Amino acid sequence: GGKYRVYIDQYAKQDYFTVGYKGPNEMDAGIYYAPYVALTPLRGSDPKNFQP
Amino acid sequence: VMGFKTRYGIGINPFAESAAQAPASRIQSGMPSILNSLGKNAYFRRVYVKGI
Repeated sequence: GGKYRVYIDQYAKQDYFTVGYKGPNEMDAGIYYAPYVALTPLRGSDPKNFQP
Repeated sequence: VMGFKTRYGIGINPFAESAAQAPASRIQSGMPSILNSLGKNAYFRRVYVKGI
């Protein structure tokens, strides 16, 4: 209706929908995702056999 | 810690044995062995020498 952003839960367990609210501020969401760091590569090797 | 590595395989000429009309099973190894080429390779001949 030009009102609700509809998304698909591709893994819905059976068949349902959830209506929710997200206002313009980050404090109007009800839930927060708070990344600190991400995808820090883990790199090295083991010279005994020189594998990465 | 340090060292080095190579890869090159090994093989022979398909007709090198010159001792058969054809090889068993229409498929063989090209890698020389006791059952494949020892004492059989037509491209080479050895003679021992004594008494110079």
